[PDB]
Amino acid sequence: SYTASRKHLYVDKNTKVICQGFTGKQGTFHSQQALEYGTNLVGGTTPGKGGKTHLGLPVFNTVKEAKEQTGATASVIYVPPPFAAAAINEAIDAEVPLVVCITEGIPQQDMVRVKHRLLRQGKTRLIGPNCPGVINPGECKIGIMPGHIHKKGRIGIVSRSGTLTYEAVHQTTQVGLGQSLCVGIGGDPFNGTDFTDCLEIFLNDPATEGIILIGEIGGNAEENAAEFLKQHNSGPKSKPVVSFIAGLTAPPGRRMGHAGAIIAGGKGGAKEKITALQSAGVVVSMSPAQLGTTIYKEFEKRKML
Amino acid sequence: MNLQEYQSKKLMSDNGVKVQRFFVADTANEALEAAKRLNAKEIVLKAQILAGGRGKGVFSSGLKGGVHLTKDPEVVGQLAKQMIGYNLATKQTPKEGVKVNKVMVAEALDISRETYLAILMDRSCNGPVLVGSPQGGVDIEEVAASNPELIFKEQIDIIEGIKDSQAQRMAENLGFLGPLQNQAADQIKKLYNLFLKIDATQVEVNPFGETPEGQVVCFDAKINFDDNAEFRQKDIFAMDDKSENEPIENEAAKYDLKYIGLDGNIACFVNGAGLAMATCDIIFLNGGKPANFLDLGGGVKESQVYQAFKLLTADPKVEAILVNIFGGIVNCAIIANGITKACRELELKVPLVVRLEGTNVHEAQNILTNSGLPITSAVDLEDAAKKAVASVT
Ligand SMILES: Nc1nc2c(ncn2[C@@H]2O[C@H](COP(=O)(O)OP(=O)(O)O)[C@@H](O)[C@H]2O)c(=O)[nH]1
Ligand SMILES: [K+]
Repeated sequence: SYTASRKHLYVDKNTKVICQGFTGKQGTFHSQQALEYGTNLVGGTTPGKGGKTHLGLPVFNTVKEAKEQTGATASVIYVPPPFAAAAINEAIDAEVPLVVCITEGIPQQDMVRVKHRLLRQGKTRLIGPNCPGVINPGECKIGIMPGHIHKKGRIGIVSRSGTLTYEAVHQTTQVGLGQSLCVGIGGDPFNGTDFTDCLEIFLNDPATEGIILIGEIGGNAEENAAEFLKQHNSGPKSKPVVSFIAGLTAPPGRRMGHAGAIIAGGKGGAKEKITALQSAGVVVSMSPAQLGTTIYKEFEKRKML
Repeated sequence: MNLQEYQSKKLMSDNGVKVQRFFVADTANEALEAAKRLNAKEIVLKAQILAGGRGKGVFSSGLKGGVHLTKDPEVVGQLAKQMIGYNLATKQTPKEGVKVNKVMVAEALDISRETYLAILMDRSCNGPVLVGSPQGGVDIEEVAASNPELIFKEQIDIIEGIKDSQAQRMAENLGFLGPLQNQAADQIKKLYNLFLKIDATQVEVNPFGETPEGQVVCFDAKINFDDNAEFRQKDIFAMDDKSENEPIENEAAKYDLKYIGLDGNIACFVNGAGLAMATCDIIFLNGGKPANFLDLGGGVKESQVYQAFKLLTADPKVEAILVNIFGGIVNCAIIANGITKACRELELKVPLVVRLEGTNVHEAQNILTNSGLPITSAVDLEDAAKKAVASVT
């Protein structure tokens, strides 16, 4: 069902993308640049401008139309918080294979309702909300990340922080390792894609030889992930996995910039996350600055260099 | 977001939840008069701070305990005078806990049975959940550890809402026998609905009790509000006084800066949440003492930068600043300007360490290199980390 939609997380040069909230300050800004990177932005949306043009592109009234008229297999959302929720269901209704919500600030309850709708279908796969987006170095870029720092390669990256991903991307290009696919799952407690949805893809993607997982305090996404790795990434043909969890020093009960980054009622701490992942043979970097070299060593230890 | 107890209580009351009669007051005499207006068998004095475990804390005035039972209103006033103005240190506050400026004077009731009941968006069932335990009065984490089977959960379908089936079943599980059993049920349905109405991430009642008179009562409550919901809970957020906040942070929020003051010497502002946490981390690992955590939210602007530099310095506990920013959207250059442009207008006298990377690297390194300012440049986050430390030895 919904797990069937993981397939849609792997955007590529073939991915045709539309923008919801297209003529907005953000939609417009990240669209001018989504172009300059080489993303196939085929149009966008806004109520009451169907037929018009923005950035030399078409502006439809409904996600429904826009898709049936451009054949977009993906949609991105920059809309303000009080409307990001609606924007997602609208993409879900129009059955857009891929939906990436960037918007930070959607009421959690709204996200719970979206997750409800979402899980009982397999046409749409959601990334976010409150995330940087997704990128396939060289072929496609949906989101707000600095595309130029990326370089097609081998490391597969999935993370809850954007800045922390960039750090990671920077580190694996310095070491000349490059990235296969980068998915920023978000900073919120309730989103459409977790660590396992991506670990699932990485593990079965021949292009990805290694994986970098970046987590932080809050929830148990890191834990379920460590479980999964033990079950599916153990063996001979197991792919190396390096990670770094953020917040080993955060004070309890405090929301750390991310609605989801908070240790509450004893749950969410970073150390468990590191102890668990290690049990699943994940090599954990104790320094966010050593992500690059660490995984470089792992590929080294297996003459995968 | 969190409101005081008397605020939470009124809200729960306004929404059909059985709480105890009470009056709020901010002086020892108001407290006394308040005990009088109540006029009951026993009164209850409770300092109003966002923390928990108050009833086991200790005031700076020497008074021990945040919750006091007394049948004599004159005692209410005597105790109040020890709460009003002082610092309460519960097992959940800092070392000097929090300063109390208001107290609740409510009517005590007798508690036959104590039970823990709570509602929250569960990050496992990705939906609302009921969490009950027939063993109340105690901290939940504990009960869990000590006796897991004593805990009961029930996933509520966010679209169907709670169902008698669930409510009653929980009531049974909590211990409410026969007649009472259905009262607890109704109340639980009340909490769920109130919970949803007010966009709460959690509503915790402890104890959710039973009196000898046969009344089901929420004797205490702790509601956490989803901040992302301020835009549609305007009235509920108006009550958030922002009084218990660390002096500083309030300022930052004025420029929309995610500030979180720790107890250290090496201040540090970073853009992006994870890097913010990451920097505190890498500082602590190298014998550092993160003075805080700051997040320039999405994009920056010389305004923010300077502003961010003003809050951080106004703090006399800082002996260095560690700027760690990753030029993605907004190139490093615009960031460099805000930095240098601030060093000058701020005449800062704390050793500053800066670590930039990403869009516009090389250029911004000259903007700094040029300024001639005492700005220490780091090669990465490790670099910035270690150096930022020595700079306070
Ligand atoms: N007898 C009686 N005890 C009460 C009443 N209200 C609160 N308490 C007790 O006061 C204690 C401390 O207050 P508490 O609820 O723990 O607030 P906290 O210490 O901040 O978590 C609790 O364990 C209650 O059992 C009341 O109305 N009657
Ligand atoms: K309590």
